[PDB]
Order: sequence, then C-alpha cells, then structure tokens
Amino acid sequence: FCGKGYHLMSFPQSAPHGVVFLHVTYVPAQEKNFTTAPAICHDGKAHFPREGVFVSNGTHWFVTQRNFYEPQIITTDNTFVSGNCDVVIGIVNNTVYDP
Amino acid sequence: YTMSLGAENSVAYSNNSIAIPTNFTISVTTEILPVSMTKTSVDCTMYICG
Amino acid sequence: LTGTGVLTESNKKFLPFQQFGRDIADTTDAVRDPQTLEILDITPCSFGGV
Amino acid sequence: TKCTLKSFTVEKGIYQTSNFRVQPTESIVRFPNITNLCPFGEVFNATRF
Amino acid sequence: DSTECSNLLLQYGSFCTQLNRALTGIAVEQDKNTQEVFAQVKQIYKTPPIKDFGGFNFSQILPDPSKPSKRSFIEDLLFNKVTLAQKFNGLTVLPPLLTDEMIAQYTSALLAGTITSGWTFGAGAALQIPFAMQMAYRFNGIGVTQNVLYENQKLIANQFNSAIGKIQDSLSSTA
Ligand SMILES: *[C@@H]1O[C@H](CO)[C@@H](O[C@@H]2O[C@H](CO)[C@@H](O)[C@H](O)[C@H]2NC(C)=O)[C@H](O)[C@H]1NC(C)=O
Ligand SMILES: *[C@@H]1O[C@H](CO)[C@@H](O[C@@H]2O[C@H](CO)[C@@H](O)[C@H](O)[C@H]2NC(C)=O)[C@H](O)[C@H]1NC(C)=O
Ligand SMILES: *[C@@H]1O[C@H](CO)[C@@H](O[C@@H]2O[C@H](CO)[C@@H](O)[C@H](O)[C@H]2NC(C)=O)[C@H](O)[C@H]1NC(C)=O
Ligand SMILES: *[C@@H]1O[C@H](CO)[C@@H](O[C@@H]2O[C@H](CO)[C@@H](O)[C@H](O)[C@H]2NC(C)=O)[C@H](O)[C@H]1NC(C)=O
Ligand SMILES: *[C@@H]1O[C@H](CO)[C@@H](O)[C@H](O)[C@H]1NC(C)=O
Ligand SMILES: *[C@@H]1O[C@H](CO)[C@@H](O)[C@H](O)[C@H]1NC(C)=O
Ligand SMILES: *[C@@H]1O[C@H](CO)[C@@H](O)[C@H](O)[C@H]1NC(C)=O
Ligand SMILES: *[C@@H]1O[C@H](CO)[C@@H](O)[C@H](O)[C@H]1NC(C)=O
Repeated sequence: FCGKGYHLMSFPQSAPHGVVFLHVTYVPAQEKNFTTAPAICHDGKAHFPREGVFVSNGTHWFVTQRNFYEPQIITTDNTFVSGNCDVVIGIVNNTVYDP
Repeated sequence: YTMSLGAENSVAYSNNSIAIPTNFTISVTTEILPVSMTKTSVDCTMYICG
Repeated sequence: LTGTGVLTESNKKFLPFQQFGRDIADTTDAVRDPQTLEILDITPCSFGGV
Repeated sequence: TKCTLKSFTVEKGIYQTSNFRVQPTESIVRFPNITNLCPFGEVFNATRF
Repeated sequence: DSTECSNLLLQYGSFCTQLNRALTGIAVEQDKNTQEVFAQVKQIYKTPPIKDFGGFNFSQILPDPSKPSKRSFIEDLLFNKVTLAQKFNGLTVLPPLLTDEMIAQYTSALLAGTITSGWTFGAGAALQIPFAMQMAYRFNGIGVTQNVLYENQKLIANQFNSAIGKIQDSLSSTA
C-alpha cells in the first residue's frame, strides 16, 4: 500500500496539482532454506516460541526472527511451556538451555 | 502483446521448511498521486448575453 | 452589427476582403469601422467576475 | 446577490453574482460616408423589363 | 443510414463525441477498478501439493490441475449461477481489458502466494512457511496463544472442511 515491501517511512513532497511520496521500505535481500519445527519437546514438556520461529542448521537448532536471520540459542526466556509433546504434530527432539 | 501478469516465480511448499532472510535492502520508491484539478467557473452574463 | 459593449483599440490587421473579425468560440472580437479604417476590438460591457 | 440566489435571505459565504448592474443609456451609429441614393428608381420604373 | 451524413455530423458531432468520451472514461475507470482490486501483486505462483497444509483440504477453492481453464470448482459455480450494433442503435459493449482467464489467474496467484508464504509474498521475494505455522502467527496476531492450535489442529481442519463443504452445498443448490 505504501511502496513495495515492509514499510519504514514516507516523505511527502508537493507538486503542481499533485503530491509525490518517497517511500523508504525494507526488502528481504537474500533467501536461505532452513528446517523448521513448531515446538521443542524437553523434559517431557512442550515448548513454544514466544517470538520468532525455530530454525535448524545441520543438526543444531535456534529460534530466530521471521524477517532476519539472527540465530539465538533456545532458552526458557525465549520459549514458553504449555501442553504435552504427544498432542502437538511435527515436534522434534532437542534440548532447552536455561540461564 | 498479451498483457503481462508479472514476473514468473516458483516456491516449493514444504511442511518442514522455512525461508528466513540473511541480508536486507533499504529501498526508496516513488509514488505519484494527483491532488487537485485546476478550478474553473463560468460567467453567466458573458455566456448568455455576450 | 448591433450590440451593447465597450470598444477597444487593438493592433489587429485585416485583409481588404475581411471586414468582420471573429475570435475563438465564434464571438465577434474585432470589427473595422467604415468611417475611420482603424480596427476596433469589441469588449463586454461588464466583465462579470464580481 | 439576492437577485442571483432568488431569495431575500442570503447565508454566509462567497456568492458569484451575475446581473446587468450597468444598463447603458447611450446609442451610437457609425455608417460609411456614402450618401448618394441607390438607382432603385431605374430598376423599378424601367419602361421595359 | 440517413443522407447528408457529413452535414449532420459536422453540425452535431462534438456533442455526441463529448458524451462518448464520458462513456469511454467510465469504461476505462471500470478497468482501473478491476486492476485496483485484482492486481495487488504481479508475482505469479503455483502450488504443487494439495493436502499437506496441516490437514486443511483445499481442493475446491484452489484451481484444479489438468484443465484448460484456470478456474476452480467454486468459481465454476460462480460463473454458472449468474445468467446474462444495429440492435442497440449504435450502443456497443466494450470487452474488459482483463479477461476472465487472467482474473482467475490473479486469484490463483493470490491464493498460491498466501498459502505458500503468509503475508510475505507481496513484500518481496517469497519466503516459504508451513500453513500451520502461519495459522500460529495469525492466532498470535489475534491474541490467543498458538499452543491451542497445535493442541486442536485436526479439529480446526475438520471445522474448516465442514464449513467449506456447507458453502459448496449452499452455492450448488438453487437459492
Ligand atoms: C550451525 O551454526 C552454529 C553457530 O555457528 C554452529 O554452532 C557452533 O559450532 C562450532 C563447531 O561445532 C562450535 O565450536 C561452536 O561453539 C558452536 N556455536 C554455537 C552458537 O552453537 C553449528 O555447529 C552449526 N551447525 C552446522 C554444522 O551447520
Ligand atoms: C524423543 O524422545 C522420546 C523419549 O525422550 C522418545 O520416546 C521414546 O520412543 C521410543 C521409540 O518407540 C520408545 O521405545 C520409548 O518408550 C519412548 N519413550 C518415552 C518416554 O516415550 C521419542 O521417540 C523421541 N522422538 C524422536 C523423533 O526421536
Ligand atoms: C548485504 O548487502 C550489502 C549490499 O548493500 C553488503 O554490503 C557490501 O559489502 C561488501 C563487502 O564488504 C562491500 O564491498 C560493498 O561495498 C557493500 N555494499 C555497499 C552498498 O556498501 C553487505 O555486506 C551484505 N551483508 C551480508 C551479511 O552479506
Ligand atoms: C477434499 O474435498 C473434496 C470434496 O469435498 C474431495 O473430493 C472427493 O474425492 C473423492 C475421492 O477421494 C470422491 O469420491 C468424491 O466424489 C469427491 N467429492 C466431490 C464433491 O467431488 C477430496 O477428496 C478431499 N481431499 C482429500 C485429500 O480427501
Ligand atoms: C531451497 O530449496 C529449493 C528446493 O531444493 C531450491 O529450489 C531453492 O533454491 C532453495 N533456496 C535457496 C535460497 O537456495
Ligand atoms: C511432510 O510432507 C512429506 C512429503 O510428502 C511427508 O512425507 C511427511 O509425512 C509430512 N509430514 C507431516 C508431519 O505431515
Ligand atoms: C469620411 O469623411 C471624413 C471627413 O468628412 C473622413 O475623415 C473619412 O476618412 C471619410 N471616410 C471614408 C471611408 O471616406
Ligand atoms: C415612371 O415612368 C412613368 C412614365 O412611363 C411616369 O409616369 C412615372 O411618374 C415614373 N415614376 C416616377 C418615379 O416618377
């Protein structure tokens, strides 16, 4: 709606019988595949991400943002605890570090 | 020519695959929108009588 | 040419076969007086922009 | 303004007004210096048509 | 078909020409509305799989494969259920600039991009995402935690399938 991509700002400038908008926008530059999982089963408990999605590089797992690859180690601050491992579909086995 | 629907693209849906950006681009685009049309009016004495 | 209006002296040149002058949108802007051969511009009695 | 709106009460704002406020009282005629009479007598009264 | 056609046209043609410019402006305005609604995104996408969207059946709203028309079954019912120069003394019907095939293709591209990529596809390069994780993000946007979704994925899938089946039966029956 406001330019093309994720919107940062728009600067208006006048024009004779018109207005021109300079839209500063955010565009994802490069792409990369990752393996993903909905939740992590640790100590018999299901862990769901508070913010971000789970990605995997090789065998090891991180949680990261949807719009930028900033891998952070999974922590009890990063994920919240709810449910059980049985009812969730697609859960993988991993560990949850705690500070 | 036939009207372009746009650039052709293909993405492979998967139940266990995600695509996360590694780099980002800050872009300035231009959108031009008309605001007003030049106001006109008619003089009735000139239009009818002259 | 019978009409009520204001007369104006203008620098408009007429060919000898052309007596009456019409402006754009067929109004009579200019006319050549018979007694004095000056070309006289025709302007409205009221400008009407009040 | 009252005449153009066609009402005694006029509300607040701008109103374009059209009316012959002038009403000129002067008539001028300018015809060329020709004053000799036309030969209508010859055409109408010719002995032979 | 009258005689002295040139004189009548010269005497009364620009009035009709102005009215025809008005009608042409109306027509190009309607084409502008069609492009305004059906052409948000120019990127065209295709959906290979049919039944891996977290148990959600999408056979009838997505365009079916192996048919010359890009039309879906629901859009088949939509075009089926609605019934439509000398004859009109010169009034003509201009065809739409966007034909129905590319309108169906635009809807197909919107559906394919939405299902494959969430909200991302219009921003730039399409980022693939599972449909269940997209539903988790939509629930998080609403305000309910995503843990409900993975606790009742089959229930929501069955409710969605039953709802679209009810819509199919409503549109198929005469009403
Ligand atoms: C994925 O990337 C992470 C982060 O770089 C790798 O984890 C590191 O691996 C090296 C070698 O195994 C260790 O020395 C570091 O201590 C690890 N750091 C972290 C943050 O875990 C991980 O090995 C990579 N996985 C693969 C092989 O793709
Ligand atoms: C994740 O770990 C759990 C246990 O921590 C695994 O559950 C075991 O699965 C084996 C294989 O059938 C059974 O013999 C055990 O009885 C299970 N143990 C428990 C406590 O349920 C589970 O299979 C692992 N998941 C994966 C994908 O490897
Ligand atoms: C993301 O893309 C930008 C391009 O805008 C990269 O910046 C370039 O980095 C190289 C290597 O240092 C420089 O030679 C170029 O001059 C940079 N470009 C500009 C416009 O300054 C950036 O390195 C990329 N980031 C990653 C992680 O790949
Ligand atoms: C999704 O729903 C459609 C219709 O609701 C299913 O299509 C049916 O398919 C079976 C064979 O699998 C046919 O016998 C039926 O006649 C079809 N129904 C109609 C209305 O044509 C489709 O199978 C469903 N998807 C899955 C994966 O089961
Ligand atoms: C992700 O995988 C698909 C299929 O293997 C491939 O076509 C695509 O190029 C990959 N993505 C990137 C960024 O390489
Ligand atoms: C994901 O899709 C693949 C491809 O068919 C399939 O083999 C696998 O069973 C699917 N997994 C889940 C959890 O749906
Ligand atoms: C008519 O006569 C006047 C003076 O008697 C003279 O100034 C004028 O030029 C004459 N006009 C013509 C057309 O003869
Ligand atoms: C026209 O000529 C006749 C004689 O043929 C004459 O009697 C008559 O009076 C003339 N008319 C005029 C205008 O004098």
